[PDB]
Amino acid sequence: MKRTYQPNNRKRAKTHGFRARMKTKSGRNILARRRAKGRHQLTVSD
Amino acid sequence: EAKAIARYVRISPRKVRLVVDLIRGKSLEEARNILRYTNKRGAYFVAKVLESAAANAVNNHDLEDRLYVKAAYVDEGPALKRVLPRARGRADIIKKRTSHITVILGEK
Amino acid sequence: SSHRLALYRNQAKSLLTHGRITTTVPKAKELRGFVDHLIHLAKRGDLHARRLVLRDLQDVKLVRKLFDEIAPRYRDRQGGYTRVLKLAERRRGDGAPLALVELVE
Amino acid sequence: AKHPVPKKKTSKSKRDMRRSHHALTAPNLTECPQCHGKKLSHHICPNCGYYDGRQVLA
RNA sequence: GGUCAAGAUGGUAAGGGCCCACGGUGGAUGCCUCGGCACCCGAGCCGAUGAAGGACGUGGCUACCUGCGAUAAGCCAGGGG
RNA sequence: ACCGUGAGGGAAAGGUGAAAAGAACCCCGGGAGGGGAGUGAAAUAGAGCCUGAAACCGUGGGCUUACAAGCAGUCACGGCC
RNA sequence: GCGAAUGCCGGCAUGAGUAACGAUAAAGAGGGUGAGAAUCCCUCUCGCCGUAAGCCCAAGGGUUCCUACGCAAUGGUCGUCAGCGUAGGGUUAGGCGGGACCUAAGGUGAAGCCGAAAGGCGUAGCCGAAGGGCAGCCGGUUAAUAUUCCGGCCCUUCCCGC
RNA sequence: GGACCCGGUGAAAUUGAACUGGCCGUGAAGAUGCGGCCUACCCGUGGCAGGACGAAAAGACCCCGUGGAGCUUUACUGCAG
RNA sequence: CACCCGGUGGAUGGGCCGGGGGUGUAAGCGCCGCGAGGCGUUGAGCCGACCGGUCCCAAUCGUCCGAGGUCUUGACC
Repeated sequence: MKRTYQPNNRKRAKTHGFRARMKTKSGRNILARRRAKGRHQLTVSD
Repeated sequence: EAKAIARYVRISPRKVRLVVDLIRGKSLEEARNILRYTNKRGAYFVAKVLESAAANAVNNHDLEDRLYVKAAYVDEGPALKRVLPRARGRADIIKKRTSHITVILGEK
Repeated sequence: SSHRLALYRNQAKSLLTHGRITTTVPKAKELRGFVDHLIHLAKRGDLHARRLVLRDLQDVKLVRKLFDEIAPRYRDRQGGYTRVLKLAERRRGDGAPLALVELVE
Repeated sequence: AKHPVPKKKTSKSKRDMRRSHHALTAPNLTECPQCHGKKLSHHICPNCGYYDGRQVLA
């Protein structure tokens, strides 16, 4: 059926992961956004 | 005279309903074979709520036999709101309409 | 079809072994005649007869067991070598008035 | 695909009325052969074994 | 006392409609608080002597909440008790 | 908590009592749950257990129902209660 | 100050005890346990696979795995059964796989190069894999592990001495 | 193989409400509910589609808002090059 | 569902049994040919509901409900 979910450790991870977000302006942005703003955890945390 | 009961009773209030609506107001011992040898579920149950009934009395509510069921009833409540196939999109839940079960046992 | 038989089969089988089982109304009502019929063959008793009876049942032990064993205990009567008796209760959820049947004895 | 569905709140009244023709009817049972008690009109039981032959237990 | 002939009212409810009494189911409601909201006076910087924020972590006996983190419900010194 | 791969979205859910004194024991029962005793000012205050309304499902009773039309009904006259 | 906005939120009735049991690869019998078993355990007939409805390596999911207790709800019926509950316990490697080695794409990126700022590019070097490379195998052994645990047989790299 | 009878489970959109007959007439001009009339007991289950202008969706075809969005050239202007 | 006939003083199911109908002479042994087979026994064998016998089998035993005879007038015994 091929949905769109097949997760890929390697993938998903990579792609998304503390770092990256960081590395980025943007990413970083929102991130520290989320952080306070909301609490929670985060991607990679995932 | 005395009485038996029990809520949080999983079952078709309705169905149940037929149950008594039979053995209903009648000789103890007597129906005590109705539900013993009748059919549809509930029975089993129904039976039960007749024994702690006949009991309770004689025991703490007192003259055996000469007894019966001046009256018997069942109520629904608590539901069991149950989830089913998302309209293949939106949820469709039924409800095993919990089931109460009171029933009298007074002496002739 | 292939199922009607099968049944009669294993039922006919099992039974002869005990000679009175527990299947529902019908089920029994039939396993009778047949099984029954079969009997009447153990009675015939011989090359042929046996070559049939077995033909279905499939199994020396019995097959023989009955032809010799029981057969006799019956050599006299006129069919009926079975007494299909209904039963008092009923399998649950269901509510099927099962029943029991045996080789009239 | 709901071509046809009710069209007007069924009316408790009626509704039930419907559910009306329904009703039970206690097992016609009789009384023991010698088993003494009430059995399923025509059968032995956890009281019998008899009928005419002891084909049961207890 | 019987028979025919006619003539008109009643009881019987499977369930049902209204009224009454007693439950059940459901939580409106009133009053209430360890919480907000709002405005005014106080205050006003943290950071490598690796912050803010998490990670996995100890309680004798365990997920969570907590306070710390390895010298983990705490180790020193002084004031209050 | 939960749908979203992500950025992001984002709920519901408070209330026994003066304090537990939170129901030892005996009963039908596989139990849950129901019958007694005991706390008690009251437990139809009893463990999601203050107030706990309606809708909606029950159990009995009064009246009523089988040549009859309209959600409705409201005006008249009659019998049962 | 509310019927009333296909209104929002919550409950609650409808149709309705009719519609559905997720492939027409079927079963049935005897015994056993249990409060209670068409739906559990043993056993004997029977049907369906069989290129699968086989074992295996991966990826994904992570205790779901075993064992003793238990069924309130999840199991579109039961249910003493469970890939459900609680409790305890289980998966060990110089040589198998990943790293302690190598680079293409690509990504980073001291120097260098250009942006209003955030930034862009980017050498060498580095990151980067079932591509390269690398030293073992067969049997036994528990409720679960196993090329790791047993044992029998086969080896590799580093170090000190001569 | 469902459907039907049994047992176990047990939804779903739409719906003001309703005990909802035909006629020929009518009204906003294609009425079970309004008029006259004729048939007309109370309920149900297995069905058969016609009417309830049945369900789905605030017509996509239409026009109307000096609504919007895409492509076009000797439309207006303006920028990139 | 209602509807019809029967409920062991029964023939109602099945069973058996004769009878029909139906498939084309069976399983075995036999005798011919190296074999394949054939020819025989043998119109055999086997037979699902069709016509009818016989209490082998199985409709045992049991319950429940059910009338009484509403009011007036008159016509006759």
